[PDB]
Amino acid sequence: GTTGERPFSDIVTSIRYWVIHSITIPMLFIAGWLFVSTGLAYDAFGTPRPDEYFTQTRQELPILQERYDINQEIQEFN
Amino acid sequence: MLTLKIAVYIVVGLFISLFIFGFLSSDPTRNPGRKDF
Amino acid sequence: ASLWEQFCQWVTSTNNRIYVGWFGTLMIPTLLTATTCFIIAFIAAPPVDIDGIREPVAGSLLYGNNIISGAVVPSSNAIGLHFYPIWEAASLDEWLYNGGPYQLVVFHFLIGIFCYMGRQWELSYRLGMRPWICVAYSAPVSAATAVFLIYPIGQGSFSEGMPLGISGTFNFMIVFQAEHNILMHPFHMLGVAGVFGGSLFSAMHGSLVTSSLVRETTEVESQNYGYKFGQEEETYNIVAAHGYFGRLIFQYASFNNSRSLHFFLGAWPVIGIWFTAMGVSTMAFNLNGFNFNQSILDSQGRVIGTWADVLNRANIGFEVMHERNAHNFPLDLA
Amino acid sequence: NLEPIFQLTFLGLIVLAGPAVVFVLAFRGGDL
Amino acid sequence: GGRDLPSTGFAWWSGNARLINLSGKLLGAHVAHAGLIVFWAGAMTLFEVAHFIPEKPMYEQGLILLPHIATLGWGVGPAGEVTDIFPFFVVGVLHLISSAVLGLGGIYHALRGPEVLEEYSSFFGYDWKDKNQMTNIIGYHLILLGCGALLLVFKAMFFGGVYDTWAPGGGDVRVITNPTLNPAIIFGYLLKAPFGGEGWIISVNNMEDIIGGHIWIGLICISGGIWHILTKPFGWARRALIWSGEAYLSYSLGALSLMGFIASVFVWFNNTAYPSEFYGPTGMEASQSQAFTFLVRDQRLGANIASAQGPTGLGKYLMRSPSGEIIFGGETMRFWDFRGPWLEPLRGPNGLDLDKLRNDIQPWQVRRAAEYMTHAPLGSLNSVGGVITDVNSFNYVSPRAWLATSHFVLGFFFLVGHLWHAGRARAAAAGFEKGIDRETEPTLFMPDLD
Amino acid sequence: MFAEGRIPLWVVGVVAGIGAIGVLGLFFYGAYAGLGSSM
Amino acid sequence: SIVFQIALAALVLFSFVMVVGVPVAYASPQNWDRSKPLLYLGSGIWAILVIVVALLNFLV
Amino acid sequence: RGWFDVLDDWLKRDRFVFIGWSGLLLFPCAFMALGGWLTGTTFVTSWYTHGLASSYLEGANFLTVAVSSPADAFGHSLLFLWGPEAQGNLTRWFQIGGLWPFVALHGAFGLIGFMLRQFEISRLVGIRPYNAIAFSGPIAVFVSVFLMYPLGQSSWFFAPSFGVAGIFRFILFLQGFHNWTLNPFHMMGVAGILGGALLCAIHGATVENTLFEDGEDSNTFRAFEPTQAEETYSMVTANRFWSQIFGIAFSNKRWLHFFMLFVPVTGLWMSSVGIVGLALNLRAYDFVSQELRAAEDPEFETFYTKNILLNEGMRAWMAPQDQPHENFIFPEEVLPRGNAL
Amino acid sequence: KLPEAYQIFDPLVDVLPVIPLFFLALAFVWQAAVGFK
Ligand code: CLA
Ligand code: CLA
Ligand code: CLA
Ligand code: CLA
Ligand SMILES: CCCCCCCCCCCCCCCC(=O)OC[C@H](COP(=O)(O)OC[C@@H](O)CO)OC(=O)CCCCCCCCCCCCCCC
Ligand SMILES: CC1=C(/C=C/C(C)=C/C=C/C(C)=C/C=C/C=C(C)/C=C/C=C(C)/C=C/C2=C(C)CCCC2(C)C)C(C)(C)CCC1
Ligand SMILES: CC1=C(/C=C/C(C)=C/C=C/C(C)=C/C=C/C=C(C)/C=C/C=C(C)/C=C/C2=C(C)CCCC2(C)C)C(C)(C)CCC1
Ligand SMILES: CC1=C(/C=C/C(C)=C/C=C/C(C)=C/C=C/C=C(C)/C=C/C=C(C)/C=C/C2=C(C)CCCC2(C)C)C(C)(C)CCC1
Ligand SMILES: CC1=C(/C=C/C(C)=C\C=C/C(C)=C/C=C/C=C(C)/C=C/C=C(C)\C=C\C2=C(C)CCCC2(C)C)C(C)(C)CCC1
Ligand SMILES: CCCCCCCCCCCCO[C@@H]1O[C@H](CO)[C@@H](O[C@H]2O[C@H](CO)[C@@H](O)[C@H](O)[C@H]2O)[C@H](O)[C@H]1O
Ligand SMILES: CCCCCCCCCCCCO[C@@H]1O[C@H](CO)[C@@H](O[C@H]2O[C@H](CO)[C@@H](O)[C@H](O)[C@H]2O)[C@H](O)[C@H]1O
Repeated sequence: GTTGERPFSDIVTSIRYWVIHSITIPMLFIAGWLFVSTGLAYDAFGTPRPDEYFTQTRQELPILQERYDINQEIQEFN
Repeated sequence: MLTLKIAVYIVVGLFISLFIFGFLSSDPTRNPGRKDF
Repeated sequence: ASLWEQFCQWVTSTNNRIYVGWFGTLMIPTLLTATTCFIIAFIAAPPVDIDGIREPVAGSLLYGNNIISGAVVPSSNAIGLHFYPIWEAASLDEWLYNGGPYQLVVFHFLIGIFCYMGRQWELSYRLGMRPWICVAYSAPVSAATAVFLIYPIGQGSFSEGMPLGISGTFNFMIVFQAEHNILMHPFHMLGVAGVFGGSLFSAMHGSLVTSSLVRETTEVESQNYGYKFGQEEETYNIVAAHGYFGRLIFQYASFNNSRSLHFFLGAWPVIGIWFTAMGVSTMAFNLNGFNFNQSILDSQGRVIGTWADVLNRANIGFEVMHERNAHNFPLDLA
Repeated sequence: NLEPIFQLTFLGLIVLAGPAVVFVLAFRGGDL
Repeated sequence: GGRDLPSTGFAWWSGNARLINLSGKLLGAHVAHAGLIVFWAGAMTLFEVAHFIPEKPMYEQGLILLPHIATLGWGVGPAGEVTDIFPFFVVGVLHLISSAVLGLGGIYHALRGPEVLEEYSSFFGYDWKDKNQMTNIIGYHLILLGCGALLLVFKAMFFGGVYDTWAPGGGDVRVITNPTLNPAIIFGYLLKAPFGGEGWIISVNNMEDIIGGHIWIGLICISGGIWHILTKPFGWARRALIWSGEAYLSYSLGALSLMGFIASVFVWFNNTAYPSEFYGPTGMEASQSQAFTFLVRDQRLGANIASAQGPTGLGKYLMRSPSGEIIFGGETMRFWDFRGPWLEPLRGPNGLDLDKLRNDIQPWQVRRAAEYMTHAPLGSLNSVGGVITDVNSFNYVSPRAWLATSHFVLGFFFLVGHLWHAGRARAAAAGFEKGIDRETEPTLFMPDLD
Repeated sequence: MFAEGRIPLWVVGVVAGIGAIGVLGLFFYGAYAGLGSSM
Repeated sequence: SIVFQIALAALVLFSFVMVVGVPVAYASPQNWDRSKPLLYLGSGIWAILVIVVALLNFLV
Repeated sequence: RGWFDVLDDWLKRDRFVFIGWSGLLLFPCAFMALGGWLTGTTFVTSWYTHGLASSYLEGANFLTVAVSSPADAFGHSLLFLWGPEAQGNLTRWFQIGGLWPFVALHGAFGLIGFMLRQFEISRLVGIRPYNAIAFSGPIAVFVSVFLMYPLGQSSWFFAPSFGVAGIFRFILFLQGFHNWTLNPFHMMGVAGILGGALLCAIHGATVENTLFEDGEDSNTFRAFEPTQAEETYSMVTANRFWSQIFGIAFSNKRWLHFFMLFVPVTGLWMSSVGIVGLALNLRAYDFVSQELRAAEDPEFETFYTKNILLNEGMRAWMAPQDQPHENFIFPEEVLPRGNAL
Repeated sequence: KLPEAYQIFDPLVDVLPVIPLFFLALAFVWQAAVGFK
């Protein structure tokens, strides 16, 4: 029945497991929190913040139309 | 129209009376298990 | 001994080739009536003024329809929820014009399928079976009652019930989406989960049982001849099927008890279809699917579209063109 | 505002109240 | 008392089935659940009061219990304006405290009382096979149900009355002094067709009819209670029915399914016992209001609303019903059986009267029609008002929509419960609820079908 | 908690389920506040 | 004013003590001779608190 | 011991997660596809490809997020991260919708790896590979819908977006532009899927209600053991029941289960053939006899012609927003609409 | 709104309706503690 690995019900009912995870799982939570709250996700993925959907010189949808020079196209779209 | 209405009322009432009187006529005992109740 | 008891024994007989029963004494007349009127109306009914605006819709084969476009058209919006039998019409032609065949077919059909569910219980009781096949059949029954009865009641007209045809069903679905946003309703999503998962699990069950068949035939004949009707023994290796499926995903995701597996196979699409029947039955009262239209705004306040906004553009295009001549006021209140 | 603070504190007390009962009856040996 | 599956044969997900033959614990489960019902009533009323703007309509604020209290004539005046916040709070406080009492009692019987009541008293001890004791309990519950119906009658007749939406001068809390004791009217409400224009009992249109029916219901229930206490079940009833706890549960499930369906239709269609000042307009009311609103607007623009023909050839504002009554035009032709206190002033003997429409429309009827048309029971699951193509700025779903949808779903799932328990009761009384016996499999002794 | 070196698994389950309910409730709260709330 | 608020806070706190204590005392039978009188007393105390809250509701 | 056979030993161990030779294709590709979808629906916009917000970062919910299709300007460019569009820039690659071919390609190769895993585990366990043959249906659906439909169309833009409301958009788009309900290949798909759901429900209910009394508990689930030889339910009783209820019944267990396989797989294959037709705009859009009549006779109305009008209205009201690269300016007076709405 | 003297415990009133789901889920908590017997 057991393929060789420690059973999960044994693992998650241990003191040492929860000593390691009481730290790892919340601190991964705060790592995702600081990814969003420091604003790094916007710069990493190119997602507009709520005030860069439209700029003062572009009020329409910035639909890409270039096929190869899209970097300059996104730049002049801002 | 009145004749069709009377005929349909009679047919529907006869089938509904059949249904009711059949389920009143010891339908629990019409089973292959224990028919005492 | 008595004539009535002899009739009761014939009615409840398990030796009838088609079981009748007391539910069958209501099922057979209603279903035969609905079948005969549906066939006659689908072939040769004259056009029906479904919207109650003197704009009759040709539904039958003799009036220019094919099989796909043919329908028994729902009764007139002028009738509404009013009971419209033949004897309430001044003539048969008036009855046909106002959509009386739809009311006749739908009412006898709904009684017949409720009696089919009762008859399924009845025969399970006479055969010494467990009784809950009728519970599984109550999910298609609830869906049929939702689209033929409950949605007309909530909308206030039998003209809003699903038409008895293929293209009429498509018309019902498209108008449903434009008005209730059924795709965004989670009960319809649960229904899609029910039918997609039911087909998935049907394919899984069938493929695992066919995969683990015990060798009882040569390579020439069909493998189905490895099973004899009424054999005591199992025709397939469930332990082999479980070993395969608990290595395909992992060990504890696979059923080993066949009874739990078959209860799951019954319960999943039945619960999904129950939920989608209740979704249609609750959009009868205009509790509609999610409205996320203009949910995202920028910091100035301008609307940033999502896929729900494009879906709403499609819904508007479906709505402004539906029943094009029936609306006189700015809002489609029902 | 302090209204979500009080709301979540009342919610926290009531969500802990049940498992506290079950946990006390498990720990002290209740007829569970 | 078995509390595990080896000692009962019921798994944990069927674990309350272990309570079938344990009467005192079963009484405790009931009382504890009753306490849950009264707890929700009290706590939800306190929530609704705490989330109540009384100068705002109740149907605008997602309230379902305050309309019920206001329909009884508590804290309200003419046209449903809330004069006093306190009676709603009192009803909430009373349910919440009685629920504390009921929860203590349910937990006592479920966790410390006699597990079986038949070894303590012959009055509360019940065996499911004992037809006389179960009919006695029917009789007790019937007597108290008749007393509750008479309590509603006492409230409407001797304790300040109820809200009459049809009252002259507008709807108000009025005392019903002449309830209809006529059995013809009361029981011909039962013989009316459950279809358009007749509506069975959903079409009860006046507070006098409701109160007279509740006097009749109280008399019928008290007489039937004394009946089941004084009589044993007759031979036809004993030969037709299954006599077991699961059977009685399934009978009650079928009745509950019926009652949930009827309540959904009742809150959807009736505006007398569910007044539109509290529950909002019905779907029919809002559609007729839209037609009336645009009739009034186009008449103010000089349009001849009688002679105006629409694009289809029917009248744009006024048309004929299939029996010839003068009704509003457009899709609302389907809602021509709608009756409301804002519209009955403009109805003549033949339908909507032209003279009254020409020179008897009051500004309050215009205001009421605009409000009802813009509060039609149409809304997204996330509570976005209007048609589903509307954008997100109107936070509204009608209480009629919520109540009808909920109680239709509950009625369906309780029909499913009836089927599950009626079938299991028959299978268990017949002895094959656990499966087919291999030695005595019944199909194996039957002739072949062909 | 009632054992030697061990936590009851139902305590672990109730803690994990409370956390899952909490993050689901937070995600449903964010439907009515901040971005995507239509206000 | 604040005296009624103190009474209501005492009522909700004693309800918290009762909702902790009632199922524990009804599922601890070996402590029943300890649990039964206090529970009796507790019920009486709870009832008195309800009444005095009502009285202060018509005194405030 | 050769290194290949030693690696074959290690890959096909009996562990918690079986790897196999197929796992080297399945697990990195499925992980890439799933992580790409979760990454796109959490962080990546569709603002420059669609003019839409489609991530949780922008405030969309689980229904309204998608890895949306790339811009129509790219055509059927595979849109590699190192490709001539993105030019190695990960941020530009995210903005131009490169996560869509990333997810779609890795997903397609992961689906290949999964059917290879089905083949490998079926061979190792010693059973027939009918699970892989059944899984041919979903891969046919994925290949026809997410790959050959946009390949037949102008770009990857018109592929379905990997999202809930994006898929709902694709669904409504195919109704309004293709009349996909009217297509008989979709009708066979619908018949197959509803029949598979019917067969699942009916088969489970029949087995659970023809169970043999093989235990003393009301809980019938403990009256089964996997190593038993005899059937847990009565096929004879089930056959007699459905013969008297429905008229016909299954009398062969193996044929029953092959049919439960056959119905939804055949439905998926038939709907895939229809989607292949729709890729080239080869629709069952119209019944020309009824349009010729309706153009000549203004008294002729069917439900088909009403559906045609619905499709026209949807197309005109949706296309400026659904295809913003086209710059469809439809003034309000050209929009088809009925009276008063 | 609530009466003014009862405006101290408005958040508790806000959380009071949901306690039935807490009861329904506590049934599962108790069945987990006793072992789903
Ligand atoms: C309305 C809901 C409801 C009610 C009233 C009951 C009631 C009951 N169930 Mg039950 N049950 C339910 C839902 C409910 N159940 C659900 C949803 C499931 C599926 C998980 C089950 C599965 C189940 C099983 C498997 C069993 C029962 C059993 C029982 C009976 C005794 C319980 C016991 O002895 O152990 C006691 C449990 C505890 C002491 C844990 C503490 C729980 C307490 C009571 C919480 C409530 C206290 C409250 C917070 C205090 C308020 C009081 C006041 C101060 C305000 C009892 C009458 C047993 C039985 O059949 O009896 C022979 C049994 O075997 N049930
Ligand atoms: C449907 C509800 C119900 C039923 C049938 C019972 C039945 C029973 N209880 Mg129980 N109980 C309940 C609810 C119920 N109880 C509630 C809510 C509480 C909390 C207060 C209790 C707390 C309780 C305790 C502590 C005890 C019992 C006991 C008993 C048993 C004997 C009682 C007796 O005959 O003495 C005689 C009966 C009377 C003197 C009748 C007096 C009239 C009542 C009490 C007042 C009227 C009620 C109310 C004001 C009217 C309307 C109700 C309102 C909500 C609308 C009996 C089987 C005893 C036992 O366990 O048996 C050994 C026991 O000691 N019960
Ligand atoms: C909810 C309270 C309640 C309950 C649980 C019962 C329960 C019972 N009663 Mg009782 N009864 C009650 C209230 C109640 N009654 C009241 C309030 C009165 C005063 C009028 C009576 C007067 C009464 C009498 C005279 C008799 C009973 C009898 C019975 C027993 C069998 C009845 C039966 O077989 O049903 C089924 C009924 C039939 C199969 C007959 C056909 C009825 C048709 C099908 C009804 C059509 C309804 C239709 C579908 C719905 C439309 C609504 C409207 C048009 C009617 C049963 C234990 C019988 C008994 O055993 O005596 C002790 C008996 O003879 N009761
Ligand atoms: C008051 C009416 C009533 C009563 C007293 C019973 C009583 C009983 N039923 Mg029944 N049943 C009913 C109505 C009722 N049922 C309805 C309306 C349905 C249709 C859905 C059923 C379908 C049904 C089935 C399929 C079975 C029973 C069974 C049982 C027995 C044990 C069940 C148990 O332990 O609970 C256990 C409770 C749980 C395991 C948890 C249930 C929670 C559900 C699944 C979801 C809750 C949804 C709710 C609205 C809250 C939403 C939460 C969401 C926000 C997350 C028991 C005697 C069993 C039986 O036949 O034994 C004799 C059984 O197999 N019933
Ligand atoms: C308590 C939950 C009950 C809700 C009803 C749904 C379950 C029944 C549906 C089956 C329909 C098909 C009928 C034939 C199928 C058939 O005949 O079933 C047979 C099967 C065998 O049961 P047994 O006879 O061994 O035991 C049941 C009773 O006889 C006594 O326990 O019945 C069950 O398993 C009932 C268990 C339901 C209890 C848990 C199920 C919870 C599922 C729903 C959860 C919510 C879903 C939505 C969430 C998103
Ligand atoms: C048996 C059993 C069970 C059940 C249980 C139950 C069902 C219960 C209950 C219970 C109940 C039913 C309860 C209750 C309560 C209540 C209370 C405790 C109250 C109160 C009060 C107060 C304190 C109030 C206050 C106030 C006022 C005066 C007004 C203002 C506001 C406020 C709120 C502050 C279960 C399932 C778990 C399982 C196990 C066994
Ligand atoms: C309050 C009110 C009112 C009144 C009402 C009344 C007076 C009533 C009643 C009622 C009644 C008085 C009823 C009833 C019922 C009945 C039922 C619901 C039944 C049934 C059935 C059954 C259940 C049966 C079954 C069966 C069969 C079918 C056969 C065989 C045997 C058996 C048993 C199986 C009015 C509207 C005026 C006004 C408003 C309010
Ligand atoms: C894109 C890309 C990539 C990849 C990445 C990856 C592969 C990753 C990932 C990732 C992942 C893999 C993520 C994740 C996630 C997740 C989430 C977001 C979750 C969730 C959830 C939830 C919310 C749930 C809830 C619930 C339900 C509903 C059911 C039951 C209960 C509970 C509460 C549990 C690289 C760098 C290569 C390069 C560039 C491109
Ligand atoms: C009125 C009032 C009150 C009362 C309250 C009450 C009436 C009570 C209660 C209570 C309760 C009633 C609590 C509870 C709870 C709970 C919970 C927290 C639950 C849950 C959970 C979970 C998470 C679960 C999970 C699971 C599942 C479902 C699956 C398997 C198993 C397990 C366990 C893992 C007070 C005193 C505050 C104060 C005054 C006011
Ligand atoms: C066994 C079950 C029962 C079967 C036995 C009963 C048979 C049917 C009896 C009812 C017969 C028809 O009942 C009768 O229908 C006619 C329909 O013309 C109604 O008549 C009503 O409508 C007609 C037109 O539709 C009008 O011209 C008439 O002035 C009006 O009264 C009567 O009001 C009703 O008394
Ligand atoms: C959940 C997954 C997390 C996603 C990963 C997070 C990081 C995303 C990228 C942000 C990093 C910097 O963002 C962008 O990175 C690319 C590499 O792709 C850099 O690009 C640079 O190197 C690449 C590779 O040769 C070439 O295009 C070019 O030489 C130059 O532009 C950009 O100058 C920088 O603007």
